[PDB]
Amino acid sequence: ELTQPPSMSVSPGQTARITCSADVLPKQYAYWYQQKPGQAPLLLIYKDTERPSGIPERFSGSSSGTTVTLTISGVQAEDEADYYCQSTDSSDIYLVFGGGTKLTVLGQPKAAPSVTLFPPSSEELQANKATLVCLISDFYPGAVTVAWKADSSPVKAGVETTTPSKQSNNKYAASSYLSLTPEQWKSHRSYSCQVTHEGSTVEKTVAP
Amino acid sequence: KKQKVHALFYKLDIV
Amino acid sequence: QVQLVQSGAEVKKPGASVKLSCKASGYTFTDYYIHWVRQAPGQGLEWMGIINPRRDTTTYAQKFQGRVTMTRDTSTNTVYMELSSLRSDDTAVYFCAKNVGFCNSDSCYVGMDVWGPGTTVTISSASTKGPSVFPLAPSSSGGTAALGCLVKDYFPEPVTVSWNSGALTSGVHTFPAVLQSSGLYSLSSVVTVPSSSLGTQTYICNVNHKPSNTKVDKRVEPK
Repeated sequence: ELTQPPSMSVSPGQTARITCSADVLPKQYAYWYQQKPGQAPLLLIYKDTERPSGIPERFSGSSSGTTVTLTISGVQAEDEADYYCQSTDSSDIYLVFGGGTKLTVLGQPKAAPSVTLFPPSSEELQANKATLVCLISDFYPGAVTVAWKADSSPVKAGVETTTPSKQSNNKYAASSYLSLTPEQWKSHRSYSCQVTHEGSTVEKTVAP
Repeated sequence: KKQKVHALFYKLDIV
Repeated sequence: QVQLVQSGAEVKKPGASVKLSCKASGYTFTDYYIHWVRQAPGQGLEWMGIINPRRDTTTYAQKFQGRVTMTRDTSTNTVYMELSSLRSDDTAVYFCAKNVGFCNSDSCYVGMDVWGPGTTVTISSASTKGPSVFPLAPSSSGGTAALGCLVKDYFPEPVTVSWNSGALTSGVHTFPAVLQSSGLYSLSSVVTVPSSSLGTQTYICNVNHKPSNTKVDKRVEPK
């Protein structure tokens, strides 16, 4: 089995060194691939050290004993991605991938979330349903917690929240949905979506 | 010392 | 140029089978092996197996022996991968990839030089349902105001949302959908516009859910 670090951070311009290790590597060539979210992997390095046409020289590969190393020089923001080593098993027949290494390029400015909260629409209430919609965008880093309240009291039931996902501007977004009956909605003076990010909270309130 | 003829070759081109 | 074209997204119920296709072009099909590799959501790459289209021979990873079948058609330069008795754990993107080297008695290097884009396979017990669409009307955010559309309880992904039939592009943010415990999806699309245009320009979200062959146009007006 092939072991590489799950994660690694580096600053722009620095050099990244991703190592992958296994007993079988002295006898088996390795291959390095880059994968950006939602894309097909891209071959960076083959036969331990050879770089295909189209891959920039910033990427190089080396071998030493039971380790192989991918080196990225002059790391740029666009090198943020997962890097995978690949070789063959001790069976000498079956191909195996490493777990992959997520490369984070430091320097993204922190950013507090913007929160929009929508109450149930008229149409939905006529259909005898009620959904509150809390939309959370433009935050970095990509971790948030969402808490819902009705009239000072927390609400846990009927909550559905996405995982944070990266937007086109490299900040993150998430959404949370609170499902209610029209009777609960009309029963309280207000409802609130509270979004916590890096020890601070942004809260929106709606009312029937 | 790196194996240059992969075992999959013999498994797959044998019939 | 070498290109690999894969069949579109599949949605299956547990216990079913799925047959994926990989159509190769730009090189001599019978000179190179084809790999299949899969990647479950958020996880790493896992090799499934390899087919040699010249001799129609195969080898699969141990965990897939017995439930994968790879076949090929040289008339159309196509490789197929069939996975049986699908489980929730089989939800993944499935890639095909061309072997990097030409293999003969003097040399055989086994890695992937060109990858197909991936076929998404989703295993779920849910049944196809078009969305219910609702307006997210703006209210009271300086010189700009947020209005949106809620796209509730549909299955499967994807849905597309456009505004004013595609004319309105700037300020549009369609959020990733949430998968509810009911097995159905919901998402929201919100567009940020100048606060003065409310009352002067019209705003219509066009929801398109091809898997159910439904389109919905919903006008979003202030209340």
